[PDB]
Amino acid sequence: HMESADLRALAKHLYDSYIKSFPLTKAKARAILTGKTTDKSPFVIYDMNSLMMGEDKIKFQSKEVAIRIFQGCQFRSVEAVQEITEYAKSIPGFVNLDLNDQVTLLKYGVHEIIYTMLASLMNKDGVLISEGQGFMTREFLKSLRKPFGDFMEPKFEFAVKFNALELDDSDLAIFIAVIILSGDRPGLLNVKPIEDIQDNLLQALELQLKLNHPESSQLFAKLLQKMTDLRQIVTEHVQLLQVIKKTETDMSLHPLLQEIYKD
Amino acid sequence: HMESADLRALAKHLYDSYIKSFPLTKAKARAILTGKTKSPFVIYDMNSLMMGEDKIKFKHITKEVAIRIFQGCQFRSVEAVQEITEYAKSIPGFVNLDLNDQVTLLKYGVHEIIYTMLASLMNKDGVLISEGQGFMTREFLKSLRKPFGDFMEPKFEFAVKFNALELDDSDLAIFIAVIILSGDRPGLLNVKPIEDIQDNLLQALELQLKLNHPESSQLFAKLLQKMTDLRQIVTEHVQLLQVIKKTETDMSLHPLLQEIYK
Ligand SMILES: O=C(O)c1ccc(-c2nn(C(=O)c3c(Cl)cccc3C(F)(F)F)c3ccc(Cl)cc23)c(OCc2ccccc2)c1
Ligand SMILES: O=C(O)c1ccc(-c2nn(C(=O)c3c(Cl)cccc3C(F)(F)F)c3ccc(Cl)cc23)c(OCc2ccccc2)c1
Repeated sequence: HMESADLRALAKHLYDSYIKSFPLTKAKARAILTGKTTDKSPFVIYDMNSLMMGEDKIKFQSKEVAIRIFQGCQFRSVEAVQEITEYAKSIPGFVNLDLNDQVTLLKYGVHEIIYTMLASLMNKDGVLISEGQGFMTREFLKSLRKPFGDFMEPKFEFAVKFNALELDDSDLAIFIAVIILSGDRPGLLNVKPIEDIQDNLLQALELQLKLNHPESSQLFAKLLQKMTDLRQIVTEHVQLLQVIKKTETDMSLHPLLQEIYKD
Repeated sequence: HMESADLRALAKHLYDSYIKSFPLTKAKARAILTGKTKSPFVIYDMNSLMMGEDKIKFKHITKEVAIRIFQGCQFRSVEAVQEITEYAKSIPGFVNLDLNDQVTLLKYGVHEIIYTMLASLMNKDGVLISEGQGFMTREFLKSLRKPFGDFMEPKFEFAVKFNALELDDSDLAIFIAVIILSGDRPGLLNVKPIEDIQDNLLQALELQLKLNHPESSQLFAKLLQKMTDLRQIVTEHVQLLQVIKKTETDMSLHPLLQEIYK
């Protein structure tokens, strides 16, 4: 049990690190998605022709479109892992944990966080890409061939439901921290100090949601229930990736991701 | 939304019905398991199973041993379904829901609730059966042949972790109600009143845990996380059943029995 002032201080700390760690915040993604701004309008990729113009317009190849787009998602997921790793080190107590457990917490946590933060970039019609300079439609992603089309759509299915909670970045900063400090990850050596940190973070989250969303009934519980789903959604993802990996030979996985998916 | 007085009234309402609905409470089960109550009859191997079904005549195991015990678990689960169904009717607002939604909520909820309440009857060493008159050891269940041994042990693995929360019956009564009133069951027609009731139940559970376990930090959060496991555990359970159905040919019952257990 912490005191209110300590819990608000912890919320403010985590929000600050989150802003420092993640280049594209949910506040900026929503500004882009809502538009009504000449300067932040994305280029929209909705078919083959617009994808080609996008590579010349947005900028920042011998392969089939579905693979090209897959490698774009994995390239960006690897960067996400790096950004999450940097954020986690700022969580008070994280770097003090047993080093193997730091690895284990990141190993089982990054996917759940990527899904969570991917929602920030999504609405029911598509997803921001290339730091918000681009927008790729859900339809175009869903129409990709073989197993790639159905591989993309579940990320959207989760996001629409998650976005209905209407969390902002200051809420997400603590929620992401709670996910990382999960004491039930397989193979953890010292569960107790991880749970002590999470209890502080859960207390921090509970008060943050009560202050930021005072009219949102049992948002804390509903958000914890979302952390339930993610576990199975991540399971379905990893299953699909392994099946695709066997069929598709022109699919490479970044060694960082390769190691994460081992057991 | 709700007032403290209303949340306590709802907690006590649910506790009273919980006691009426289920034959063997957790409080009574713990007294038996700890040896602090007539020793229950112990089934620890093949021969003691025979003596118990001849002396007690356990209604679920009245063919191969592993299949006999497997189907006994189904018989009791079917009884549990009716007990949970009757309990659900005592949840304020439940009987007023659309009839199809009551059916849907019960259909997709009973598995999670049976697992939850099975923990009340279990310790790391075994499980109470026949309203506590019997105790079947974990070791004997785990050692059953082919997939049946592997079918039993996950239930103990879950139960041991769940029991570490040290919930009592007054906590479980609300928790079970929260599970039933889940707004994400496939095919629900009117989600809004289901979530409205669950929100009331969540408030009652939260206050119940703070009053009943004032020293248990974030027990509310930890218990909601257990509803994580339950979802995945039930899915692996159904996958485990399908493997048995295809693999095992000695599972055949009378077609009427298959319908009852369908
Ligand atoms: O910016 C960001 O923060 C971001 C985080 C995630 C994705 C993204 N990953 N992804 C995956 O499948 C995936 C996940 Cl979730 C986790 C781990 C590994 C993988 C992978 F290795 F398998 F790749 C997606 C599937 C569908 C969609 Cl729509 C998005 C993702 C992301 O795509 C941006 C993007 C979209 C379209 C084209 C190019 C780039 C961005
Ligand atoms: O009294 C009670 O409250 C009770 C609730 C559950 C069981 C029990 N079910 N079970 C299942 O597999 C199962 C579950 Cl969890 C959920 C849904 C459907 C099924 C099923 F339909 F597939 F059956 C078990 C597996 C292993 C064990 Cl040890 C117990 C259970 C119960 O066994 C009593 C018993 C123990 C040993 C032999 C015979 C009977 C009692």
